[PDB]
Amino acid sequence: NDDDNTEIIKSFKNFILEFRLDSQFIYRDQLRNNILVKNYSLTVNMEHLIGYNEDIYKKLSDEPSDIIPLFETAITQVAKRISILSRAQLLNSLPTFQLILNSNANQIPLRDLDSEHVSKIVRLSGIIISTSVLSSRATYLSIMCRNCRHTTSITINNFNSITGNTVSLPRSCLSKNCGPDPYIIIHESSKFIDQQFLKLQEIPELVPVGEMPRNLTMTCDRYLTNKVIPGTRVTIVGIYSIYNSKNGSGVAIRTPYIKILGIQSDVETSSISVTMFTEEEEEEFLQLSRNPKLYEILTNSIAPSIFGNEDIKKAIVCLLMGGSKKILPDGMRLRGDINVLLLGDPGTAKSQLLKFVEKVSPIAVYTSGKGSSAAGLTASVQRDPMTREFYLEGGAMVLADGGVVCIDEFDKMRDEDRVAIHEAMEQQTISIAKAGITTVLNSRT
Amino acid sequence: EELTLESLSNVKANSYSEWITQPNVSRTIARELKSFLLEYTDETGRSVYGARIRTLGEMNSESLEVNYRHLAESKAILALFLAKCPEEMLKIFDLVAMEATELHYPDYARIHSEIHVRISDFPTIYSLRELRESNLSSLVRVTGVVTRRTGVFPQLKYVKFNCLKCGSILGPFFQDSNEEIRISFCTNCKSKGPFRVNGEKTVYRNYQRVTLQEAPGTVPPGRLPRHREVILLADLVDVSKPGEEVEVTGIYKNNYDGNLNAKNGFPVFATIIEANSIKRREGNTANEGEEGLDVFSWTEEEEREFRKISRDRGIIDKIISSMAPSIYGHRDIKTAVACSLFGGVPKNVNGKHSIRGDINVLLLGDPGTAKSQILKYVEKTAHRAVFATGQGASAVGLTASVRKDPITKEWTLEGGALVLADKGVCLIDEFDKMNDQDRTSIHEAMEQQSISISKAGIVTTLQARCSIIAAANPNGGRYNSTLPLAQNVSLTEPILSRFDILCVVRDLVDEEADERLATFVVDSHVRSHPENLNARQRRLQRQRKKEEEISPIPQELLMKYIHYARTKIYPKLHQMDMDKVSRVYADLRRESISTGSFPITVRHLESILRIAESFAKMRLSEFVSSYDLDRAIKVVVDSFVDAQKVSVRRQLRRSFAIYTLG
Amino acid sequence: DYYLFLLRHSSLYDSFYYSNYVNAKLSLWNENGKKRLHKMFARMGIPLSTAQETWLYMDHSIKRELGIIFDKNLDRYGLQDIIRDGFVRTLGYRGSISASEFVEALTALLEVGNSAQKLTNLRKRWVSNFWLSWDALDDRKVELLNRGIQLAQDLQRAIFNTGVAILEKKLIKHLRIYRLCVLQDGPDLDLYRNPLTLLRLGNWLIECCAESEDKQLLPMVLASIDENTDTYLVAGLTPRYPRGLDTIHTKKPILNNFSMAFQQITAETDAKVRIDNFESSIIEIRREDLSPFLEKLTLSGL
DNA sequence: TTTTTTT
DNA sequence: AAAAAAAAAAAAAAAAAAA
Ligand SMILES: Nc1ncnc2c1ncn2[C@@H]1O[C@H](COP(=O)(O)OP(=O)(O)OP(=O)(O)O)[C@@H](O)[C@H]1O
Ligand SMILES: Nc1ncnc2c1ncn2[C@@H]1O[C@H](COP(=O)(O)OP(=O)(O)OP(=O)(O)O)[C@@H](O)[C@H]1O
Ligand SMILES: [Mg+2]
Ligand SMILES: [Zn+2]
Ligand SMILES: [Zn+2]
Repeated sequence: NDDDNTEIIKSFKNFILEFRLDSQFIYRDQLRNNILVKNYSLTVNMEHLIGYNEDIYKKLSDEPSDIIPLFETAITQVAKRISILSRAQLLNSLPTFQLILNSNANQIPLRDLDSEHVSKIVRLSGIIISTSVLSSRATYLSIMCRNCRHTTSITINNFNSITGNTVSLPRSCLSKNCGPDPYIIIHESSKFIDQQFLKLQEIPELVPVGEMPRNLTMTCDRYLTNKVIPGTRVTIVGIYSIYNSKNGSGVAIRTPYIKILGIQSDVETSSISVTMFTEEEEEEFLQLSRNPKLYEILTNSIAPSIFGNEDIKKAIVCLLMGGSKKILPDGMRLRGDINVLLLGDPGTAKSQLLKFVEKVSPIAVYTSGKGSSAAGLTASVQRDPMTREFYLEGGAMVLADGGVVCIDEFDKMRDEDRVAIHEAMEQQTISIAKAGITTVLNSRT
Repeated sequence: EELTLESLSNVKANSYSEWITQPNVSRTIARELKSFLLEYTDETGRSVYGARIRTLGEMNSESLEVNYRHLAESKAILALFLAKCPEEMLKIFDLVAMEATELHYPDYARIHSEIHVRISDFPTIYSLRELRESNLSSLVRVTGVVTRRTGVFPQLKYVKFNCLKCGSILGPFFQDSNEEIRISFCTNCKSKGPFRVNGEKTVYRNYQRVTLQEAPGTVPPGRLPRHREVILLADLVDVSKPGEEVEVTGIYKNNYDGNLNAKNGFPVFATIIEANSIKRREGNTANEGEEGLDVFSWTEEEEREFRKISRDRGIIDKIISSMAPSIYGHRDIKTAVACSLFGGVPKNVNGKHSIRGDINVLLLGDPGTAKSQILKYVEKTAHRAVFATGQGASAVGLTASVRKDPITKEWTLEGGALVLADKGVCLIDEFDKMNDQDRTSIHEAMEQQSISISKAGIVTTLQARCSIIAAANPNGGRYNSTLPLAQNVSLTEPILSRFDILCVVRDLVDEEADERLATFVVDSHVRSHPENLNARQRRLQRQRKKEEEISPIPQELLMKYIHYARTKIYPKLHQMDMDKVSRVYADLRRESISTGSFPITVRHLESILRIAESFAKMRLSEFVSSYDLDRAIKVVVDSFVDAQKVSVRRQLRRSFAIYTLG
Repeated sequence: DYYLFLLRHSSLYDSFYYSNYVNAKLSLWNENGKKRLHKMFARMGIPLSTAQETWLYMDHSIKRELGIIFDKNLDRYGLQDIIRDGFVRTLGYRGSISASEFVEALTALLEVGNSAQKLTNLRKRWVSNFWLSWDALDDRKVELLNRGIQLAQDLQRAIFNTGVAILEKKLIKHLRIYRLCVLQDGPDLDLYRNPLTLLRLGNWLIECCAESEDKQLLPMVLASIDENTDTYLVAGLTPRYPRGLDTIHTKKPILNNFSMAFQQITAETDAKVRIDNFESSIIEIRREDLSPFLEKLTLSGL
């Protein structure tokens, strides 16, 4: 039983230490640079894995949850080997390294997932709608008994094959005549990692005929957390597995979920408040900015299929760039955005510009003035189904803070709904006083 | 072993269920079923099931459909056995179905190991009120309305256990989808103890359970509906949608419950319906044209005949003359309706420009012009039809609405009327009297083809591909010819401009026209009088003789033709006259509001293109020809011409005679 | 190896769909071809979802068994002439490539990359593309080969899209001696200013024409248009025997007399042509001058 | 008669 | 073994009212 694990770990270490292109050992250099900047992670491209050897890829394809921990501990073994001196025999604050995969397989839409994909590696894409708060998970537990009063350590891996997967407490004591499970958890001297939950909704243009979009649940942990924000198109690579529902209806039900292994995003979290572009891209941006007539290049590039309109396109570009935010010693704020209203005759293609503007801006939402309400835009007050406690959930205008909002049919909206936006656009801060909740919430758009 | 069919007539055991499972009986049943479906000859002299197997292999789907009356007409004793004991029959029939399928496609097992046979239409029909004790463990046929759909979850199909007190591995076990496998003595050791599921070696199914009410048109007035629960096994998942009327063939089964016995004080039992076949029955209530689960599906020979009859000269004439063969006159409407229910081709330019590919139609005129009959025929015709009327529809009803789930206790979206109309038609009657707040909400649905909701913390955008056909009445109940269209209706430019083909029908006094119309109507009434081999086929040929005297082609063939044309053929537009269409549009931009009242915008040019594409679709051609462009331009210019005052009608008619020269 | 368009870089379904030989054998430009293709796939037993995956990730067991699957299935449809023996080059852990794929990538890279003045600009960008293809040869560059492969995919798709339209519209006119077809109007005409692209299109067309019940081997004449110059680019194509034919009826390859006919007509009449291609069977002609010229070619001895 | 607002 | 529910917030349809 151990021999297979040793062979697999040895094979993965050999792959890590032996793979080279031209005159570079790519993964070893990656490990060195990662350790230098305290990013204990490694990224494996699946094509290299297949090309090096196919049997290891087959084993990773068959049983992902059983195999991945062996690789993610071989990585930390190699890191300890090539970063710390043995000094003929300390801190050793190196946890188990996180493994992140990337691949280029055929995408599978959400609705095509069925029973035949259980415990398999799949690739899919969707839209992010809701994010849970962070939570803690134990990996190294100090366990103490009461009667015999001895100490023990339990090592926890975060991968689940069966629904239980957990050794709660060993039966009986270790050697007199103790109880069934006389063990307690020593909270001090333990190691904890971070975990987060996400929700995915189907992409709008792949919804089948006459349907409603379907939701799915994902779990991310360690560095993958706090990487995305709701409303951003993403591509996820992970494992499609199930977990039992004792607290829940039907017979032998098992709700499915997704374990995130790799995330690719279109915005690369860049705006989410510093610049991190490489020198090549920054140089290219400077080179384009040095062009003497880039204004016309951008003006032409705004909705190329729309003909004739010029001042509107110039205004749209000016709005996209935005103004300059200001502050003063006495606290007075000054707005840093521009708001454009199109009030025209029918057939002039007003909304055809709205959806394209929604497409261009990094943070944009498109909604109809008829299908909207004052409470459904700024802030909505819910109450939990279980604990009943009231909490504040944001609507649309706050969901597109730091971007732009696309409203069409501005007249059709009710008069009561058209007065809540006054302060929201004149001072960029919305105030809520409901059920004893007083909160000054900001919205810059 | 006397493997004779006649020997099945007399039972030897006490009941059917214990006699079917007899080893002598089962193999004879299997071989007789095989000889049935390998040799059953239809009226054309060819085994229809062979074509069914070929089509299933092409589509590699998971359902083979067997007509019930086919099984009844030959080997009826097996039909009785299936009608009384479904569980013991369907397994043997699935086995023989696998054998027959791999007779054609060897090594097909790598695609799928099993099949789920479906029965087309049982003879007897029950409603939810007429359910008794006798009709248990046998097939039932129930009509209803879907209220609440649960979702999709995996199941366990072959359950195995590991008994650790003895280290015994239990053999694979089944499951009945409403029970739990309970093992008492734990195999040969005959000892009770703990065991684990060790589900590393297991195979999964998936099911979905749903609530089925009574059809509101079926319940007696002023009464309350009866709910039932329907469980959908593999390959039937998500076939049913909320809010639709459906008919399900299934098995009636009973099970024990605790709280049910608690709240009543009597040994009461719960009952669920295991679905076996589902047929949609929304809108299209005409359920006598043909049998089968799907009447909009075609066989291969039907496709061959589509191709054969799609090429003759004047096919468009026959098609337009073959719509509503019981309404006299109104050729322009009979053309506009066809062009509306074929539709165009949606256009996506580089993924950053979107062009709608469906045509709206508006009717208008005096009462007594049979608009409602045309709307009813349209509803009967299209694959997806939604009917509304006057004040009977609200703005939030047509569009999706926000609802709080009474069980899960939060907000959720409820499908509007237009969502059901996606890939279909939405028909509105009495368009003018509908309140404007109930009317302004469908602008995006007409034009952008998108529905957006930002309500109660939910910000989502739906998808809707719908073609709106509307009818109304002008001011005062009659159309005054000597006034422009602006003073005849209360609608404005934004709503009027979205309509491609706008037809105005006038009621006028005439002598010979009235005589001809009266003759046609009287002959129609005398035609439809209820009082004028197998009896059913003689009835069918009588119906065919009755129908052929006014419609050039049979209607079921027309419906399947509509479906085929909407699905496969996509016309392409290369060799069209640039200057002709450009000059025509410039001419229509001239005059129009600059001299009259009717508004014309760029959307009418796209309407001309879409009408041309539809006319190309009519012939099952991939490329638009010049004749279709001529027909489209003729239709559009005529529709614009006949909506003007009588003072300038003749002048405009002689002015526009050069583009539609023909 | 098999007569398949980029087998080791595209899905097997797209490979069969775009392969010219299978196209010619089974008429995939209409619906019955696709139906027969789906029947073939089902009888092989590969799922339609499986066969639409990249060759790298597609299942290992059926990758191994592909040879036996083809051997046992292709006989019914008669496509057994698709199997041949070729060369494969492997460089360490980089991957695998074959001669057919590499030459198709090179050809596509030559096709696409990056009055008198415009003609000179075209003739200079041709040389620039040639030098780019030359630089692509060395083993130190592979980003100039992945681009070539994807461009080959795109070009084959465009050629198929235009050929289906041609065969649908039935523009192929059957004269007494030689077939003729002219691309007066359509999509993506700007691509066909390249003689090699035009030859690729003509090769597919002549394969399709040969793979029919017609028993006449006639030369084919194909023409295009570039509105910027208002000239027709005309190339003459010889007939080809079916690939699965014995060598006894291969005493002499079919010759090409189009160069001689063109030079004779240009010598005897003052047409506004420009015969400067190293391939003497390709000439440029004027729009107003085409039709009488064609008449002359009809009336001249071939 | 129509749109608005309240239940 | 069981905390389970009164108090709020938000979304409609019907009716009646005012212009
Ligand atoms: N300048 C233009 N160039 C090209 N197409 C145009 C132009 N103006 C309008 N169109 C066409 O108008 C059609 C419909 O436009 P659209 O409905 O978006 O206009 P709108 O002004 O937003 O209308 P509404 O005021 O009714 O919401 C599109 O298909 C588009 O091609
Ligand atoms: N050729 C015909 N033209 C008009 N009506 C016809 C014709 N043939 C039969 N009819 C009958 O005339 C009647 C017209 O329909 P109906 O009275 O229901 O209203 P409508 O004209 O559709 O519209 P509205 O409800 O607006 O008055 C139907 O009963 C139909 O059977
Ligand atoms: Mg609009
Ligand atoms: Zn102890
Ligand atoms: Zn035992």
